Amino acid sequence: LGIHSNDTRDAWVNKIAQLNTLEKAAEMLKQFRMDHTTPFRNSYELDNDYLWIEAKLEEKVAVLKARAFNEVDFRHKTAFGEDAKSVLDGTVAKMNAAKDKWEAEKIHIGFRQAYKPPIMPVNYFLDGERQLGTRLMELRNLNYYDTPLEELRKQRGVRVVHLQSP
Amino acid sequence: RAPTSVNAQEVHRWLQSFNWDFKNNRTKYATKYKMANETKEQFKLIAKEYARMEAVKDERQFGSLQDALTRLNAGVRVHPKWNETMKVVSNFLEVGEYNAIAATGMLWDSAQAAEQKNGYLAQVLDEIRHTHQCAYVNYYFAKNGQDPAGHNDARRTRTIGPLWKGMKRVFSDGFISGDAVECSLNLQLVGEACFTNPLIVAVTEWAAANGDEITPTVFLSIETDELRHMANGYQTVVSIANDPASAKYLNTDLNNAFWTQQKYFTPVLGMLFEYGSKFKVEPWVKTWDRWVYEDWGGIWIGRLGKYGVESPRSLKDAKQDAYWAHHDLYLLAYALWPTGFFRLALPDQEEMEWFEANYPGWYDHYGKIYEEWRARGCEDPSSGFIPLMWFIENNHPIYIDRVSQVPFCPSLAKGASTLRVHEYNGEMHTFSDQWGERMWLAEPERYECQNIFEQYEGRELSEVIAELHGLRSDGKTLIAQPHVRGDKLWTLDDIKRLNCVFKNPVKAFN
Amino acid sequence: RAPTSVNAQEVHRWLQSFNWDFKNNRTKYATKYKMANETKEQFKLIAKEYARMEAVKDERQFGSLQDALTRLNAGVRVHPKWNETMKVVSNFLEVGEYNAIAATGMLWDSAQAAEQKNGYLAQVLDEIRHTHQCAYVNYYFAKNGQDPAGHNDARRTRTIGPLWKGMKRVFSDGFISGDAVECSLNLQLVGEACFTNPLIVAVTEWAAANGDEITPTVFLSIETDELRHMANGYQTVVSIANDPASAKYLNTDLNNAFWTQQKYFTPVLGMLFEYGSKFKVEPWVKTWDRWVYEDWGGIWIGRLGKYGVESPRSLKDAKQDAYWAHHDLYLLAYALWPTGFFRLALPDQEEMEWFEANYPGWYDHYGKIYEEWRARGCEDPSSGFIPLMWFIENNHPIYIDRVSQVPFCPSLAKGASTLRVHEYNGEMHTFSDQWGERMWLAEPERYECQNIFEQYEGRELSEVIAELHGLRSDGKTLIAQPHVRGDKLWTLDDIKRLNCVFKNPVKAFN
Amino acid sequence: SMLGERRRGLTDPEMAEVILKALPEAPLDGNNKMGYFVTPRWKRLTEYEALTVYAQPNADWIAGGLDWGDWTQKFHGGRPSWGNETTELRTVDWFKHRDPLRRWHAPYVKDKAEEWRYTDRFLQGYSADGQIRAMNPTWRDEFINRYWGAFLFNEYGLFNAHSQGAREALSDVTRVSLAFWGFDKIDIAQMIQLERGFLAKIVPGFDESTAVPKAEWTNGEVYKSARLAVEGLWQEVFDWNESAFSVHAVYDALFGQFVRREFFQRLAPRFGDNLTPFFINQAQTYFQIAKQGVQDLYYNCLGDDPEFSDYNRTVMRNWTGKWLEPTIAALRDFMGLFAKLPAGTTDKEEITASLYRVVDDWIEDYASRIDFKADRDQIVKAVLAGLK
Amino acid sequence: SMLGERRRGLTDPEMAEVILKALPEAPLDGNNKMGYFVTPRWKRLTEYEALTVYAQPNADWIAGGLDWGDWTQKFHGGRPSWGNETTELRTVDWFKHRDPLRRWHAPYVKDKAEEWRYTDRFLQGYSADGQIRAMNPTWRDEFINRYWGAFLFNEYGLFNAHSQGAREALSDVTRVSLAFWGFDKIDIAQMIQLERGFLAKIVPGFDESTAVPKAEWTNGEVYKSARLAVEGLWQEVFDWNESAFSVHAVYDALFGQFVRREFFQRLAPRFGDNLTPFFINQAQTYFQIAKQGVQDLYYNCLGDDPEFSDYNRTVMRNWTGKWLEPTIAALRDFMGLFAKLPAGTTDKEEITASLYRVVDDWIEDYASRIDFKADRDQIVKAVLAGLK
Ligand SMILES: [Ca+2]
Ligand SMILES: [Ca+2]
Ligand SMILES: [Ca+2]
Ligand SMILES: [Ca+2]
Ligand SMILES: [Mn+2]
Ligand SMILES: [Mn+2]
Ligand SMILES: [Mn+2]
Ligand SMILES: [Mn+2]
Repeated sequence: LGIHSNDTRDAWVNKIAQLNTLEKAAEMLKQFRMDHTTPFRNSYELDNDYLWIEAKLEEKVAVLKARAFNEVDFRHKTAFGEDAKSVLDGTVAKMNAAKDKWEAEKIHIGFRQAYKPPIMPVNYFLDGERQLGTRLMELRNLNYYDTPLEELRKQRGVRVVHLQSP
Repeated sequence: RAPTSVNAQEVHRWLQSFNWDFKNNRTKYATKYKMANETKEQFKLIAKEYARMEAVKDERQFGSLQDALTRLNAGVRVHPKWNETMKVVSNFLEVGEYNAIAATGMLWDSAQAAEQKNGYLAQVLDEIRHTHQCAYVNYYFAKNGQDPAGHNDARRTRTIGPLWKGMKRVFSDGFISGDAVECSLNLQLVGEACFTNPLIVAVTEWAAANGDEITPTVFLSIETDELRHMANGYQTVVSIANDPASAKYLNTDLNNAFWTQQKYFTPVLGMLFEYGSKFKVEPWVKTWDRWVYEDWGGIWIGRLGKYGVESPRSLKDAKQDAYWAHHDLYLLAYALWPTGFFRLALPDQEEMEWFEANYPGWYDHYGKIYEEWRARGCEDPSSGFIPLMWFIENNHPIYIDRVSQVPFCPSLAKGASTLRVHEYNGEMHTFSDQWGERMWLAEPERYECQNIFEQYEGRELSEVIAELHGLRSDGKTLIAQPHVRGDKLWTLDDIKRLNCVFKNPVKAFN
Repeated sequence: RAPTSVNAQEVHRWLQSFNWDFKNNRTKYATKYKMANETKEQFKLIAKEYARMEAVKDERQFGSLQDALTRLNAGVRVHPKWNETMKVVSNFLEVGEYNAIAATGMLWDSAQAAEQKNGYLAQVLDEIRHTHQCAYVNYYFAKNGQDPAGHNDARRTRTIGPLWKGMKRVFSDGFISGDAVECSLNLQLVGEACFTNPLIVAVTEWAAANGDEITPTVFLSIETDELRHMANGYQTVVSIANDPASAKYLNTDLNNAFWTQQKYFTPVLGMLFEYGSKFKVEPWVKTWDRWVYEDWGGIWIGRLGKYGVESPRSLKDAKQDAYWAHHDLYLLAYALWPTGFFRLALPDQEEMEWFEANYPGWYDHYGKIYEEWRARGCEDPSSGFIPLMWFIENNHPIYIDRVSQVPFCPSLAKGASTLRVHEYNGEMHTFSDQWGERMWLAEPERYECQNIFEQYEGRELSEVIAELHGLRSDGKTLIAQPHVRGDKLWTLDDIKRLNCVFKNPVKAFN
Repeated sequence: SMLGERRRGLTDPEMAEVILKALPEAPLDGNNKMGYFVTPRWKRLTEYEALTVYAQPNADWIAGGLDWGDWTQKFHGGRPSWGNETTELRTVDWFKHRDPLRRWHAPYVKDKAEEWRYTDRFLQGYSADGQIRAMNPTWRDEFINRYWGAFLFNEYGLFNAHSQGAREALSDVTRVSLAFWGFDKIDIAQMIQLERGFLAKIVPGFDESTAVPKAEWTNGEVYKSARLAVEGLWQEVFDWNESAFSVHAVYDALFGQFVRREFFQRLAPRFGDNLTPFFINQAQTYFQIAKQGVQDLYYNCLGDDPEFSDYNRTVMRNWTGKWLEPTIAALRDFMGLFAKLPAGTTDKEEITASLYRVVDDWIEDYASRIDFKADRDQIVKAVLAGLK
Repeated sequence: SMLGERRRGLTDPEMAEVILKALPEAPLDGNNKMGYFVTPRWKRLTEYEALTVYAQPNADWIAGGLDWGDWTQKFHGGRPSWGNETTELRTVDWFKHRDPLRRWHAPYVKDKAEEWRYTDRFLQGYSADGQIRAMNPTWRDEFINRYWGAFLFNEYGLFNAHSQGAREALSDVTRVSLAFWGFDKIDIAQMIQLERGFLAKIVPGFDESTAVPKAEWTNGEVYKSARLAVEGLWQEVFDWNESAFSVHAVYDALFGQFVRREFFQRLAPRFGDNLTPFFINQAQTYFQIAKQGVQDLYYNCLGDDPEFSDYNRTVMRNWTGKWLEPTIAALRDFMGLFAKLPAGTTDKEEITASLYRVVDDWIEDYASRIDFKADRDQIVKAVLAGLK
């Protein structure tokens, strides 16, 4: 019940073993990403095992997708049957239309949560990482120090628990 | 009909054109900067000539190691403290070299000029050589040294302790994760230029003073290569100095790069040098000041002033929180000695005198504490005492900076004592300075590294060590030790009997 | 289409067939023995593989020398006496190596079987390597040592002194002049198997004890090569063991070969080791008694009695000379110090004890004389004294053995003080034993080497030294010295003032 | 000074004495084998494995990792320093791969350096021996300088296709192999230029400028489809494994092997050219060296993975189909170079035979490893279609 | 013992301190250059010269010697260990020679070792690349196995011709060069056998036995006169310089260069054989390397000797005439091999051109250096008579 081998992981392994269809497995993966990944995760309960669990879940989705999809689709369609290039161009469009760095980070992060392979094909995904990332940094690193910590904390919307400074 | 040939210089005269423009001839990586495709590299090399100059260096190096040094028993006649220190220095630098490989591969992808790509390529192969060289130091000390454990499995035993996490930040993730230009600065413009290099030399010095002729033999060889990456360091600031974005982004990634690097090495290096050695070379306080001022923050950076480059705005802060940083850290490292993969020793009489002489006030704080721990039997397995207990008993919480991963204890520190705690979407976050705090507040998704207290929360010490193989061959004696003598070594049992169960210190604010 | 290559043994299997038959396919050299053309060699090598295994050894060797050893200042941190000793050891062995080149080339010509020719060929190339290796030791000590003179020009300054002449006899002329089988024995069956191989090792030992890590690095490498030559040593005794002539010429040549080597090396190696070192390793007497007995004249030569090989009939006499010969000789070498290319030192107090403890009676003989010479001021330049003067004053003439070239003082010796003086066709010849005497009596024309006294007769000491370039770069100070300290070094004028004039000792006889 | 001012702990009496006094009677652990915990591929663990396996700090969530937890600093957006998301392929352990040649940095530069130094000696002997005299001028000034010269950009492009892999590879053993595969390709491209620069020195009027060969590559017809495939493999593939696999197990195994071995290697001799074959000897040695590593990673390790064998074969099978087409086109366009040859140099029969050789080798060494159903006749027919 | 029993002066505190205490403040002479007294051939003295010049203990009575007096032990009869009597040539200094490549033992085995290791890599790639397929069977089984194979005994014989020189050479610089010249020849002979042994592994039914090629050499017609010259140069010449000069500046410069370069190197490619040319590349590199040394010794040093220039040229001129005839005969008999080739392989015109190349090179590189009046037409004409 340690670091690399514990009840939680065993549990998800068995859980994952009962995913006989692509739609089910794919949907569970996306749901898992919404629930346990990124600073916007719905919960931090699986903080110590989610990274490993997610990978094991991706494994199932990839295997199922390969058996279900025909060659062209495996290369150009997402696990949800969506046209990969569309999603990519669409998301990039929204990113460029981003008003500020706050809307931008929401676009990029969500993109990762919903399309991270084996959902979207790696080629499109990393092509996306390339464009979304460039825009996000540009907006974020502009006058990076102007906003003082006192206000930035509020903009982030964090709950200040304790402060010390001699 | 005379005997003629062709050399690298002559063939490299045409390498610049090797690249041809087309549809998607562009970088696959996100970056705010645009690298001019007209950039040239300082050294006119081709694979063949690169291989040759490197092979000649290998000959000398391995020749010395396998022959004369082995005959002189150089792997053994080293001070115990240093034998241990090299397990950390060599393996930690090994990962810095290894990630430098991937990072320069990324820079290679970013460069559009064939020559700038070629410059990085040479570095990709150099960093691979350095990975293998650092690996060889551990390999050699394990084969011929006084204590193989740690040297023989650092790649897996390094994962038990907290010091390792910050290493992946400055020399791993900080090297490959983020804007290629940001990673470029973390590696070359700041990492290599400000620390890595002057550091490599220093290591050879501290090593020689402690009987280690193995490290100088290898590291001096690594330096020769690095003298080339330096010249290639400006090449990255030149291919963007024109792009308008650079005049609006460079200084920020550089400031964050500087802080990130010094946040870790300022404390760790001084610590490894002053506390991992017997014989001293130079007080870290004076070394750091020279490196981070008359050298980097002064001479080296000042020349880049004509490209816009401005001195880090966090330079004043860094020097402030530095004087006692390494001393402050050792108290923590020692207190959590069972989580290491190397043996630690407490300052002896001459050393305390040396420390006081060089850092007035040192004794009344650190000196007294170490004598207290020693008298209470922290080195004896039958005392049932490990300094971690002293921190708990005296209410001195130990946190891990969510950003730099550096351990800090505000209520005991003689250096920086500022602490900031926040709660965001169900998770608590602890910070040790205004710069790391900013980085997190703005880039929350870039910093989600779990700390040892989080992963080990609720776990009993001896169990974490056992699970992660923190033991020597006998399957009972700990790799880590609170002293460097050959007798009275601590065993797993000795630890289990302590009944230490980890707690996530942040929750005391609930 | 599976990856395949061809190795040396796969090629060597057909080497024996390379030679073909024709009328004049025979040796160009005179020899009483016939070498069977069916002989095989122990190692199945080809030029390519030979080169590779030798190159790998060079890598380590030069790597150690140019790198770690240079960094450790190994060329300097050696005892003064040893720095001097290596000028003689390395250069004298250099000529033994060099002559072994020509000698094995002669053996190569003699062999008729392609494989036996190939075995010798490898040796021809090894002896060139060895020449260059011994040359490198001198080259290195001259570049990085405490006293370059002698190391930097031994090839010309070695010609001033008498010790050099005997060296050309055992390791030069004795190697190439005479029946190929006689030369084979002087070089391999005795020179190496009895002295060189055990000697090379011993030198590395005496060197290590005196701070010299340069010589071990090179000589240990030379030893690895000589290992093959040893195995190739029996190959010469096997290709003739059948021929009827061998059963009646072998023992005679083997006896002379043995006496030749022993006569010179017995007293000289021991002299360089005991008087040329600060830290002793083992008395020459028991080092010798081991080599010639528990290693050669029994557990080595007895494995060849099945070929008609017997025991050196002069083995008994030789034994009665490994106890005192080297002591008899340092007396003469020091007495004639102005004729060398190295600096010598009087036995200190601690050494005299060692000598007396390991060789009872050493003090009442040599000790008392050395004490007297110092009283005479032999170390101080202003004394106007050179031990040679003492031999004149006390009527103790010094002769040179017309055969072996070994200097001897029959009136003071403790070894084989059996002087024999003969006149023949208008010339006087002096011998020191019954063996060398029979050699000259039977083979007059083989021994016409003029000695230093015959060549220097009527010449003033200072003029010989100046003429033969026996000076340091200041053009005034002598390379040779009667002490190994850093000041009070004798100059040419200090010697001239002595007005020493050589004279041929044999001319007193009517 | 003569002794220096720096005192060393190994030789300084005082310091060495302190050190010796603090030493244990014997080593504190008899296990003096670094990397003892690594699973050997062969009988005993190798220096190559010890110095390489696990250098990459992967956490268990990346197949085979030994660490734990997330990366300390990630990309803006959240992208991990290294992650499963950078490749379609899946495995039980990314550290299973082993370069059959066991090449770590030292052995690699040692072998290439020997080659470099020999090459120098060769060229010096060649020119001094005046062997250049017996070489056909047309072949020299047209095919070697223009068409062989243009090929350098093909190898250069393949080299550049490795850039992303150097950054994304999920293990040390793979990253190192990848690096050496690409480095060998840039080497070859540079060797092609070395020959042109050599000819320029021993052949008056020979222009070493790359202008001509480059022009041929960028706007020619012979390599048009080749360049189009190269451009894609390099800049249109973001999956480090698809790039490496498609480059070495498809495009270069077909097009490259044909051009290098079945055209220039095969015909150069016929024109009294032994210079070019000297360099192709290298490219071919390099190709065969990389093939062993390529096979071990994609077939032995991924293609035969205990849990993802079927899955991975599907993907590579997919990739093979994806790139087999552009490669055929590259070969087709290349057929045009035969027409530029002097009459009688070679006939359609030899061409066909050489084609069948490349394809048959390809089918035996790669295609059959993933059960890709290849039709030798149909492939040869297609390339032969656009024959000069 | 972890530490050990042997106390070393450099690391033992007690001993080292004694040593350090006895050291002088500074070196006792600032001239730290071994061999400083040697006259440099180039700008500054080289490691090659320092380590070699004067290693030979010659006394002044042997031109250039620095020692004095007779040898300590001579041959029965009185023959000196080394003496002027072993060669007709005379000089002002036998130590003047310099190998232009400055090869002492270390550099020599280093270069050859690189060649050896590369050769291994080459053969492994060659066989794996299956290049053997495109090689003509007749050329392989007849000309390579029999005629090229037989040539090994020619090179082997030339190797053996150096034996006496290894013993008689009057200086270190010459002895070392001589040794390397001969060693390179035995290497080539072994490489010829290496190729036959290689073919035997990748070509079923190929016999690596030397029986056939040897039989061809000992009783064939093609190499009859060649063998006769070889046998003489090796066993009928007792003058170490006549042997070295006649072998490298006459026989091997003519016969050898023709066979190696103008026959096998020139025709192998025409039969799809790139294997043999790989090894000939070495022999040719070796030949050109030895040529530089040969020229320096016999022309620069002896042929242009300040006091014996005229004398030495007369002797070499004499030697050239003495061995030119047997060499022409060797070439003549060799012409017969062309009749064996498949029709159309080459014609009498090419043969004649290749002959003129060898001779013209020989005249410019050797014959003209000693003013030997050579008639290219007459020499070529004599040889062609051998064309069956
Ligand atoms: Ca008389
Ligand atoms: Ca005939
Ligand atoms: Ca014709
Ligand atoms: Ca004419
Ligand atoms: Mn590096
Ligand atoms: Mn670097
Ligand atoms: Mn030897
Ligand atoms: Mn020997």
